[PDB]
Amino acid sequence: NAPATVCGPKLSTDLIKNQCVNFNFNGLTGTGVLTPSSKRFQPFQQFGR
Amino acid sequence: IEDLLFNKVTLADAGFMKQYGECLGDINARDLICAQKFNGLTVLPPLLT
Repeated sequence: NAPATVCGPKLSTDLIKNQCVNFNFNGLTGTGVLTPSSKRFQPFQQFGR
Repeated sequence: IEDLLFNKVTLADAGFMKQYGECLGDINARDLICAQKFNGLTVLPPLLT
């Protein structure tokens, strides 16, 4: 729901854009395509819906 | 007379084709059609033009 600073042991990888991949962002998993965004997130916001 | 009638009725989708790239290139706008397509809802063209 919000920014987190305590995380489990897991290795990160490089960002892959414009391709259908399995992603995991701070514990949230799914499938989709990543593209640059023009939205403006405030400092206390982590996800958009 | 047929010209006036067609202009008097507002239609949502002019055509029946919506390319994958176009929806991604228009993410900022909350297009209603792209939302339907990404959720498995489709509209089919009439046989008679």
